[PDB]
Amino acid sequence: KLDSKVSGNYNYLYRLFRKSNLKPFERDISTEIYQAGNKPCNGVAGFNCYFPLRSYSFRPTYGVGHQPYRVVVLSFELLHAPATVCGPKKSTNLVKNKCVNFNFNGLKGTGVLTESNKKFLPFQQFGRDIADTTDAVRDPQTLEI
Amino acid sequence: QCVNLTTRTQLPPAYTNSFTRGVYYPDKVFRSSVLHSTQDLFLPFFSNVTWFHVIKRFDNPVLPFNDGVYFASIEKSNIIRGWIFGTTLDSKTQSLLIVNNATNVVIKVCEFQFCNDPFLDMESEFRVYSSANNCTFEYVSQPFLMDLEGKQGNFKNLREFVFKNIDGYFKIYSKHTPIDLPQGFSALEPLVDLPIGINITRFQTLLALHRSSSGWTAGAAAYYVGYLQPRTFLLKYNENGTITDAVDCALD
Amino acid sequence: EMGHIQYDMAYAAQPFLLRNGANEGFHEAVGEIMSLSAATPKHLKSIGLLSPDFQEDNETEINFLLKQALTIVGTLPFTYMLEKWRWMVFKGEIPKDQWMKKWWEMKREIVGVVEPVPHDETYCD
Amino acid sequence: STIEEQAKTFLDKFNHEAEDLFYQSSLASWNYNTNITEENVQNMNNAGDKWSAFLKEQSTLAQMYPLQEIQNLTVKLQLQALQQNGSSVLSEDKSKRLNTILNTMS
Repeated sequence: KLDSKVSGNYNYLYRLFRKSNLKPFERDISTEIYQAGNKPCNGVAGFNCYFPLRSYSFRPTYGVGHQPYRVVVLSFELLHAPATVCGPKKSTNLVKNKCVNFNFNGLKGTGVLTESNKKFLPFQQFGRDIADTTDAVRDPQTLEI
Repeated sequence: QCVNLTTRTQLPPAYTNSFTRGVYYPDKVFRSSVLHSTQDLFLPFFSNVTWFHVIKRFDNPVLPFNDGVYFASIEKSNIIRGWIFGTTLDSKTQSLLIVNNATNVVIKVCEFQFCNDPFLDMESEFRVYSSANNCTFEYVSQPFLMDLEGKQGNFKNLREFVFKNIDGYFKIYSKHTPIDLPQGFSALEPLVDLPIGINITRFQTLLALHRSSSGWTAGAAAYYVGYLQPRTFLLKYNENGTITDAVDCALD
Repeated sequence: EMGHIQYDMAYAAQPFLLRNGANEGFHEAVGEIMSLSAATPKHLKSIGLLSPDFQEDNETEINFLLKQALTIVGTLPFTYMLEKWRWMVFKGEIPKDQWMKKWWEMKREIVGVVEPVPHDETYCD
Repeated sequence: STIEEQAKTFLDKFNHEAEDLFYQSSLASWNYNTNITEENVQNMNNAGDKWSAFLKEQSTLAQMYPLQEIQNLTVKLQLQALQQNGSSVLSEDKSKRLNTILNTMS
């Protein structure tokens, strides 16, 4: 619907020729005219020296192999920085007055969730104990402890 | 662009001290009513901090960066805005530009070609550089509003920023409190973490002036530049979770 | 007609002047071989156009093999006759009075057809 | 560097350029036997000489390619096909006599 155009769409080009095999994750932009042989060319399009970028022709009536397909891929890698964008996988119902098992982002354990009158920070994660126990947690969706 | 302000006059670098402040939260994990022993990059108390006073008198020296610094700003007419960072401060290396155009705080890592004395000149046109190429990091912060109108008088607010580098990470600590040298204790909460990872050996302080090169003047403002050391402290927490006091071990 | 289209799908990855048959005549010759298998009585029992009980004796297949030899087998010396007229007039073999003299003499040779009306040199067959 | 590397760059230019112009005139030619109109019969004059102009402008460049040093089979057939010029080997008045006699035969 939003891609093809009646009586042509001239906006996109593809590069058909390259002198060697490209490395992965490499972008080349070139106005340089491709030289196919021993005869030199100064950047005008001459005999056996040809312009590398070739046009697309867009029409809805082609069928399945000649339609355009917009492709975006995701690249994942590891670096010195910690992991940034993580995942929602739906959540269960919150229950009270039962000894449960903890599954959080940074917190594992067990306990019974009761109300807390303590003053909290919006930034924080879990509160501690002198008894060396985690006695509180900040809920990220609605701000309470 | 390249031609700086020739009407400036510099003060000699006299030294002052700091007493009870400079304490930040070392960890993201909240703890309550304990006494915690941590090891991070801190400031030893009762040290020497260089006095700066900006009033045609301007203080903008060239200072190196080694381990860590503080910036404690006290403002009236909002002179000191942001800071520029980098190694050789040119287009040969990457540079951290933190500046506010009074829409949002602009944090960009690109290669800018700096002049000798860059300045910020309401605000009409902001150009500190001749050219820009090879940008890396872009960030959009929370917007703020302020007034550029010059006032001379008593100082009603404090402005805090912490520039530190641990393993390439840059964390910004900020606490906004109202009241030459105010006192009391402050607890600086973390806000913006920067995963940049570039080598910065030198900084410079940007100055904003109000009312081609003759008619720009400024109000009364002051800032502090400290040095840091990996010193072991203690912590104190109440039931609310705010730090009242911190104890340096190697002093007394 | 579906024998043309199912051949036309497979060579679509080839460049454009090599998009053809194997020769120039393979494009219209590709469909009649699978059209002959669709005209068989054994295939029509499975797809159900005929009766499920059908008796085929030795005189049933005489009508099928004669009708398929009318437009295919029986036109082969008739295809050969005017093509040997086509190559030999362009080599400078015959003059103007020998143009239609070679015509009915070859027609009673290859296919064995004598024309009932004699023709002049003002007529072209 | 060779003639074989020069021959592949001209014909891959010729491949996608002939996919656009063959489909454009045959879309109205599929509407020619579908609809007999006054509007599409002047499109046979409009898009019918677009095939005629394209084949002789690619035969303006490509007749100076030799067939002797070509190693690969594919390229040779494709090039013989490109080279045979058809009815354009005559003079001016002999070719226009050949153009008006085929309209009288049909």
